[PDB]
Parts: sequence; C-alpha cells; structure tokens
Amino acid sequence: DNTLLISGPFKVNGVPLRRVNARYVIATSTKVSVEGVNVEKFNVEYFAKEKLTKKEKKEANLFPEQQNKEIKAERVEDQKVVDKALIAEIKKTPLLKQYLSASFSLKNGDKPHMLKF
Amino acid sequence: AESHRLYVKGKHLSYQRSKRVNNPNVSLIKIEGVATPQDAQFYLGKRIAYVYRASKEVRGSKIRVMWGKVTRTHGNSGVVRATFRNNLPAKTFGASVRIFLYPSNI
Amino acid sequence: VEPVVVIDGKGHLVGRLASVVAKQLLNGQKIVVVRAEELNISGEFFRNKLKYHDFLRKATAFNKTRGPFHFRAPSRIFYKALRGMVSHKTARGKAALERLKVFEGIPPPYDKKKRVVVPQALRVLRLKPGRKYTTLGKLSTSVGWKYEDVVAKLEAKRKVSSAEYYAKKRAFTKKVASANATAAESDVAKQLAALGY
Amino acid sequence: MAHFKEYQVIGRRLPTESVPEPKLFRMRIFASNEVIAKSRYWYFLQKLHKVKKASGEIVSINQINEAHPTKVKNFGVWVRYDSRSGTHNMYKEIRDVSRVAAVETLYQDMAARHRARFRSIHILKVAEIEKTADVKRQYVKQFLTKDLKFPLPHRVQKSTKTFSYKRPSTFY
Amino acid sequence: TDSIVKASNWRLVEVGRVVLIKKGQSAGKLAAIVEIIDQKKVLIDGPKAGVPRQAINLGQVVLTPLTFALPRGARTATVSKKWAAAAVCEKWAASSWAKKIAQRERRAALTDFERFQVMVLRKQKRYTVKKALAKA
Repeated sequence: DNTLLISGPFKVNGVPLRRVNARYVIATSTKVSVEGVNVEKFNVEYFAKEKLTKKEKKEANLFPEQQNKEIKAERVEDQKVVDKALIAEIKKTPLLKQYLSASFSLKNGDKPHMLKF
Repeated sequence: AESHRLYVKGKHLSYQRSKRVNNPNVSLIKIEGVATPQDAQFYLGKRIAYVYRASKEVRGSKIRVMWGKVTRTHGNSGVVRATFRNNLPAKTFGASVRIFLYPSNI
Repeated sequence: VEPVVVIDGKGHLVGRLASVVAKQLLNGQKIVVVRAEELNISGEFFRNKLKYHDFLRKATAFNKTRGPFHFRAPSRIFYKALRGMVSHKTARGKAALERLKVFEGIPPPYDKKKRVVVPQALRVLRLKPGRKYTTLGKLSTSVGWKYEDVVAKLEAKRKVSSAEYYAKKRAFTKKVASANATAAESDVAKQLAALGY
Repeated sequence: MAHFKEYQVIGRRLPTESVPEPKLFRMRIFASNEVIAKSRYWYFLQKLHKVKKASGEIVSINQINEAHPTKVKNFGVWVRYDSRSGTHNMYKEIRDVSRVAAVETLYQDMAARHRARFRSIHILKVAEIEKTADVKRQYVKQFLTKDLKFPLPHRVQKSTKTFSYKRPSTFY
Repeated sequence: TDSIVKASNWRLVEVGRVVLIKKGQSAGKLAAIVEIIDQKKVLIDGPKAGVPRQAINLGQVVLTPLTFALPRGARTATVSKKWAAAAVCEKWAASSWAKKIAQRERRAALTDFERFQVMVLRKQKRYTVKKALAKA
C-alpha cells in the first residue's frame, strides 16, 4: 500500500512494528544491516483493523469504547523476534542504541535546508 | 528534552500586493535562516500552520490552526509566498507561523 | 531570533538605524535602543543644526499647540526618524511602535543585558573616511535638550561598574581556558576535535 | 552600451555590371553584438563614402579576440566627443588586459567625467603603447614604478546578517 | 626614551601576495597577485588550486598575510614553480584561518548521529573540566 514498515526497536524507544508514510520521514544516512530479520510475513492485511458505522461510533462516544482494546498476542511475539535480531546488529555500533532511544528536535540554529542527516 | 520543535519558525509578513492593492489570497512568509531563493526552494511545498487561541472550546480544545503550503519563492532574500486553506486574518502580519519538514524529500 | 533585541545606538547613522529598526518592528521584532545621545548624523554639525531650525519654524499659525511638535531629546529625534517609516496612523502602525523603546544612556534591565550593533547602519563602516558628521547629543543640546550632563554623569558611573564586571569575567575565563587546556590531549578531546569541536 | 566585443566588419557597395568588384572597406568596431556592429559600420561608412546600407552589402563580420588576454597593457585611446556646447577631441590612457575591457572603461569614464552618452562618442583609435615613457598620463604612470606595493587601509566587511555581536574592525 | 611610533602594519597588494578568492567559480581558492592593474584591479593566478590566470577586482578577494618571491608578470608555469618552492599551501594550511575554515566545513558535514555523538562527548568533557575548575 506504499507505506514503509518500521520499528523502534520497541525495546529501545517504545515504537512497535508499525506502518509509516514515506513522505513524513527523513531518511538519515545511518544504517544497520537488516539481512537476518524476517519480514516476509508482514503486509497490508497484517494491519487489518476492526470497526463499524454510525451506531458503533455513537456507542464508543456515548461514554463507551471501553469494551474493546483487546490486543493481539501474535503481535507481541512478532515484535520480539524482529527486535532481537535488530538489537543484535545495533549493539555492533557503539552509541547507536542510545541514538535510537533519543528524540530528534530542531535546536535554535538548525537549518533543515543545510543540515546533513 | 527542553526542545521538542519539529518545524522551522516563520513570520506572516504581508499579503501579496502592489503599492496600492493587496491580494489576501496569497501570503508572504519570512522563514528563519533562509536568505536566498536557492535556500528557499527547499521549503517549497512544505506545510505551514498558523496556530492560535480562542475562548470557545470546540473539538475539545481552545487551540485552533489554519493550515497552508509554501508555493514559490518571493524576490531575492529568501522570502516565500504561501497559500492557506482560508486566507490568514491580517491582524497576523507580524505573527509567528510554523513551517513543517513534510512532505519530506530527504 | 530573540524576544528582545537591545541596540547600542552609539556609532549608528540616524537614518539607517531607523530604517532597519522600523522593519524589524513591522515584522514582529521588539527592539530597544540605548545611547541615542551617541547616535550620529552625517553632514557636519552646522548643517544639522540648520536643518533642525528649519523644522523648528513649522507650527500651526492659529495655535502653535495644535501644530507640529518639536522634541529635543536624542531619543525623541531618533523616534521621529523612525515613526516616519511606519504607517503609524494604522493599528498595525501602533502595534509595531509599541514593540519599540528608545533611551538616552543605558538604564536598568538593559545595562546587564547584551547589546548588539547593526553593521549596515554603522557610521565607521559606511561613511567615507573624511566626511564630516554630527553626534546626536551635541545637536540635541543646542536645541534645548536639558540633560546632556546628567547622562554623561550616570554613564561615567555605569562604565566604571561595567569595567569591574568585565575584569572579573576575564579573570574567570582565564581559569576556564586553563581548564580546557589540561583536558586537551585527552581521548575525549581528540574525538571532539575530529568532529569539528 | 553594454559589454563589448570587437568586430572586424567588411562591406562594399553593390556590384554593378560596369563595376563588378568594388573596393572593399573594413572597420574594427566595438559593439555588444553583431546587429549593432553592422549598424555602427554603416554609420561611419556613410560619413566617408557615398554608400548606404541600401546600396552596399556586408561582406564579412568576424569577432576579433585579444591576442594576449592576460598581459597587462598600457593603452592609449583617441576619442571624438560632443559636449552640450560643441565638439571635441581627446586622448586618454587606460591600463588593462584587453582592448575590449579598455573600451568598456573609456565609455564609463566619458559618461562619468563628461556626461557623454554612447551616441556622442567616436572611438578614433585604440593602440597598445609599447615602451613605457610614451605613457603620458600621470594616473597610469603612477602604476609603472618599480617594486610597487600598497596597502588598502580601512577595510569594510560585508555583513551577512542584520545584527552583529561585536563591533567591527576595519583592520587589514 | 626612544621615540616609539605605533606602526599600522597592512597586508600589501604587491606581486607575490597570496589572496583568498571570495566569490565566483573559484572561491575558497588561493592565488597569487602576478601584475597589478590599478587601485582596484590586479592580475591573479592560482595554478595549484586550479584558478585561471585572470584580471580581478581586489574587492572580490581578501588579501592573506602570506607572500612569496615572484617576478612581476610571471607567467603561469613560473608561478607554479615559485608557489611550490615557497611551500605556500603548507604555510596557509597551518594558519588559524585555514584551520577555522576546515573546522566549520567539517561541522557542516556532520550526520545527525555524529552530531549526537558530539553532544555525548561534550557532556563527558564538561564533567571533568567543571571538576578541574573547582580544585584550584
């Protein structure tokens, strides 16, 4: 569906296997090898939601929406298999796990059109 | 940290205008740190938000936002023209405005 | 770039300081100007005294009160130059002008805050060497400004205490560098050196 | 008039059955493109021969390049101009690196010192002055002295930003 | 009681003064003043740095404190031979100026991660210096 599948890894920064849209992403030049991380399994239907119509909406709004949420065990495991592999490769380059765990922000003085990511 | 900013700051300068007539459909934006039209090409297309406050709460908030995009550069000193979903209110000449880094191309 | 920019007026040419000050206003930038007494105008003192008298003669003939007002202080003169460059009868005019404050001397707050310069209005970088010019304090005193001496007094004092400040600082930043030098040659230093620091 | 090239223009009076092969005359002309160059050609021709563009033809138009474009050279220049009160001859000297640069600055000079626009000038001659000491004008001579050096006192740096945190210095 | 008269010691436009070109195709590049055209124009040439022999407005260049022996009007090869002789590059390379230039060029090429490593390193250094400054 054109999206990019990414992950934190979840253990590093709390972000799970997730879809992300390529125009909302700055590609840095730092790079881990991903050449031993599964991925085949992961596709569009794999992020199949579950929803409804006017009735459902009003229900979730009428002080409801607390009868759902109800995660998926397959997702928790999938997260672990993918992550353990990346973490394996992250550890190879010092400070990169720390880099991954910290947020990016513009500091007074940064000029996006000049900066090399 | 202390900084959470993901946009470049900017300023609502004028409407597009002659000496004696303006055109509220196009706004002129000064983007911090952009001094040339070459520098300014980077921002073409980026999305701009003028964020503001109000007394009536709404969709659950007192913070409101008018969204736009940067559309072309303007003259020689890195100023940029932008258009918005609705034209900016004009009391805002001199107010701050946010220029996001998306749609991204890096 | 900053919530307030405080400009040391000394050595700036009245017109061009005004021309940049007005713009900054209109674009949202609050500004304070200090030391308007040490502001310059090109053209020698007599020409600028002469001009000021040309301004002096203009007044509403039925009522000199409802006519044009002549302000004598170097700051108010600076203000006149500036107001001329704003659509000051507009709300957006008034809005811009409340962002501005002009002073003789360097009074509280601003004397512990840093002041900047505006190179495109710096006389020394702008006026051809040889050209004669006028200092705002002198011009002002000759048309009735009353307080040149008092400002001179307060400023001479202020300058003394600021020199102490500077002494102490320079002292401390000598220690600081003596530090930064022992820590040089360390592993962390060469690394930082490789990344441009 | 712009940034100048120099052209040879050659032209020559339409052939007649009774006079095929008419004489062939050339000018060097300083102009910015060849459209002006040929205009300029006919304008001087009509001041010397019986001809006009309607009864003659351009035979050839070739841009002439400076032979030694990085040899500083002392140029002598000869001009005819028109003032508001009448008409005058003049000789000036101009130190440069090519006749083309040199003619460029003659015209600026004529504009600045004499208020002469391009229309009012005729370049009569531009010639490289071989031996120094045939250099006659002091403002050029000044630059031919031995082991010449000079400072450039009172330097002004261009500021890139409106506000400055220092207080400049004009040292150099 | 000798007299004592300041000095004012300017870099001079003179044959053999090296200059750092500020604007144009060259720009950042070094070159030597070969001959000298007038108060405003000189003829420069920077063979090692790849800058064409050309006339230039002084205002387009900034004079460096470096100089070397050069015959006035020396052609390109000669300029090349003399430059190398005098080892002007290494002399320039060694200067605060040259170095400050390299320094900021390097800062400009940092990668968002490298930048992240710089901050970690500064923190590191601060801990120790903040300590030193405190004990004497």
